[PDB]
Amino acid sequence: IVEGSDAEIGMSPWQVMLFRKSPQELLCGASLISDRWVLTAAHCLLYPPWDKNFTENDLLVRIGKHSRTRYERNIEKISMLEKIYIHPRYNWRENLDRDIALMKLKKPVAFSDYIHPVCLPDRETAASLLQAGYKGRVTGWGNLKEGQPSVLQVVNLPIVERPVCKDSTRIRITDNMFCAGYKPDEGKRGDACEGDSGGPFVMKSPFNNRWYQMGIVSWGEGCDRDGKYGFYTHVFRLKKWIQKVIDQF
Amino acid sequence: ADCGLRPLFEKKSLEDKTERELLESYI
DNA sequence: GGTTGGTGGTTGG
DNA sequence: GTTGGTTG
Ligand SMILES: *[PH](O)(O)OCCCOc1cccc2c(OCCCOP(=O)(O)OCCCOc3cccc4c(O)cccc34)cccc12
Ligand SMILES: *C[C@@](*)(O)[C@H](CCCNC(N)=[NH2+])NC(=O)[C@@H]1CCCN1C(=O)[C@H](N)Cc1ccccc1
Ligand SMILES: [K+]
Ligand code: NA
Repeated sequence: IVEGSDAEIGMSPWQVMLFRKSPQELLCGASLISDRWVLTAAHCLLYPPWDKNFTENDLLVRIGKHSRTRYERNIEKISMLEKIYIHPRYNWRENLDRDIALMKLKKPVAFSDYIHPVCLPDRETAASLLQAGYKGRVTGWGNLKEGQPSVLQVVNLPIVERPVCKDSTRIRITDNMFCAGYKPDEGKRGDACEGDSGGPFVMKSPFNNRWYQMGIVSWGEGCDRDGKYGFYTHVFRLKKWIQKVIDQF
Repeated sequence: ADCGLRPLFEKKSLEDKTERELLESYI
């Protein structure tokens, strides 16, 4: 995260870290949505253009963490993936469309002060909250500049209207993606960066004081550039696939 | 059905340093 | 101690 | 359809 700040303990208890086994490495952010299911960006697991292919064996899911590097005794839980599920219409070729993947864990996790599921939006939750000017919250352990923070970072960014998104990049935008960040003339800044992918863009419902994941960190061009905005998988637009996959498996 | 309420925050009526920025944005 | 027990450890200072 | 070539 660029131009963010240390997360307080338990401020983002759904935050998950995707951990490569060999070599031991942080790959990506993810998020907890139930005791058994975790959500992340497709490109984290599969990106041929950089020769990226990870399956169940290659990966660990770490939950309840705050310190990036250190093991956290009696705070953090570690799970292994039973089955990954990339979205079938995920376009790694052009524009990372439907950059989303689900992961079912072998063993369900016990909840605690530090590990707790986020809500996924419904029709109206999306409708009312996903709107130009409303700020959301991005978290992760990615890069502090176009990096390596010691502790989970946090930043709040305003959702941006489509026209400004589309006109900010020559990459073809879709409606499975939204963009967020401060405009050039706003004095505040901040962005996700390389390493933050898979992390949630969350919003607090003023209706029921609950947190909803509206977004997944997907991409951008550099980090924290005036005129550029980070892009997020539109979680709701893909809600049906999510429910679909949960129901079945 | 317990989702989205933080044990150390909402569940204890405490607020994090910045959540006020979010709610305030909805004006 | 700590977001956590009793010279690092599935781990810094 | 876990689904509107990047893939069988
Ligand atoms: P970063 O840059 O902070 O580097 C780390 C330096 C600080 O080192 C420690 C700080 C606190 C605790 C410990 C430690 O604790 C394990 C044992 C808990 O206490 P004890 O009962 O075993 O220790 C008995 C008393 C010894 O106290 C001291 C010994 C030497 C020096 C000092 C000192 O300068 C001030 C106060 C006490 C003592 C283990 C190792 C390091 C640290
Ligand atoms: C995988 C994630 O860690 C990372 C998140 C980047 C966040 N970006 C900002 N500044 N908001 N994503 C990436 O690295 C993605 C995946 C592949 C390359 N990539 C990019 O963002 C490219 N810089 C741009 C891009 C390339 C191809 C298709 C779409 C976008
Ligand atoms: K210790
Ligand atoms: Na910007």
